[PDB]
Amino acid sequence: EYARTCAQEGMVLYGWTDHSACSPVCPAGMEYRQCVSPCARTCQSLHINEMCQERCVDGCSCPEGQLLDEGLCVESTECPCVH
Amino acid sequence: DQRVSMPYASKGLYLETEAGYYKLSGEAYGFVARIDGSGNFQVLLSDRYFNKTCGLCGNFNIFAEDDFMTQEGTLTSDPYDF
Amino acid sequence: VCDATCSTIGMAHYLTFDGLKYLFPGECQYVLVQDYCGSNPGTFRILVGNKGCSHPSVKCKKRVTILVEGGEIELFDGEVNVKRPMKDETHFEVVESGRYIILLLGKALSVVWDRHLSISVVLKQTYQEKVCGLCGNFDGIQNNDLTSSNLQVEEDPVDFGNSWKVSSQCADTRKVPLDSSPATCHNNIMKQTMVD
Ligand SMILES: *[C@@H]1O[C@H](CO)[C@@H](O)[C@H](O)[C@H]1NC(C)=O
Ligand SMILES: [Ca+2]
Ligand SMILES: [Ca+2]
Repeated sequence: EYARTCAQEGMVLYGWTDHSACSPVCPAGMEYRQCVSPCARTCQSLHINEMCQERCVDGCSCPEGQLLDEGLCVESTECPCVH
Repeated sequence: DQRVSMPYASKGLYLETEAGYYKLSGEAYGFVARIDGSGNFQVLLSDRYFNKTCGLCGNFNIFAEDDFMTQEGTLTSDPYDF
Repeated sequence: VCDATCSTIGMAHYLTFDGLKYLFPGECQYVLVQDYCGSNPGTFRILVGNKGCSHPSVKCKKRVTILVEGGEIELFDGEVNVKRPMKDETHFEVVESGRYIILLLGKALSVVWDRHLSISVVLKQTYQEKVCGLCGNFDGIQNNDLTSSNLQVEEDPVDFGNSWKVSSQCADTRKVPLDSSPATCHNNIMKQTMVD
């Protein structure tokens, strides 16, 4: 709560969970980033840049690749199609 | 009473999931509410409601000494009878 | 070949360039027309954002953002608001005549807005199978206006439009069971006759 406060007051603070020995819980595959963007490019998204210029947000997201597809992380090669 | 799926967008409210965390945005009405994985609640609220709102999250002036304006309109010191 | 014209006839209907009315009620933000399609370098990207408009009512105010020449001019609440001026300001041109905001953006692009709901982007021969979106591709063929983002035709328009949403994590609008009596004309046959 102290971190989330100081971020809202206009000072984001990084890497405080590396040694704190308390990882905030998140589902399988994703781990707690700090300051991730809300418009994470997923597997069935349009490549539409310089539009999601919202504030940076705390939360958990997939690894560097490993895009999102219906509440899990999967590598971009295994992206499905939709019909 | 009817259980509905998610996402959901009715009536100016977008019930979504951002960054693993559930979100309920009401930017037309002027609020954003999200719950995290541990169950902790959070409410972001616009400056339109400055010293206007009151409730369990108090009012939105700057002073913290007067966040206990009861529903009767009086101050308090015990957090509970508030 | 003449100039073509999209349209947003009412709250939830769209008339393609080649001419195709279809029903798509949505509440997310959608690509109405863009030149960034396939192997094109591309120049512009027009979007349309509705809110509370899955059910047509005195709700459903539309917002429109248009992205051209590095610009960002958007509009809602009966007014036009620039957010980022574009480089070649010479082609930018606004005409506030009558019930409408006419809005010129180039030799072959234009927008016409009645300040409430109707969006009529006008294009010329210059493009001619270089665009795509909810308005189609402007090629003369009317049967291929439902080619989605994933490069196939759908038989159902409600699955076509959800291909063109801008945020992948907002809601997919639901398949409504097809009825001639939409919402309030359903049980009241008189109000279905007074409306006719
Ligand atoms: C906040 O609103 C109340 C309404 O009665 C007013 O009395 C008070 O002075 C306001 N405080 C400020 C300075 O905004
Ligand atoms: Ca206070
Ligand atoms: Ca066509």
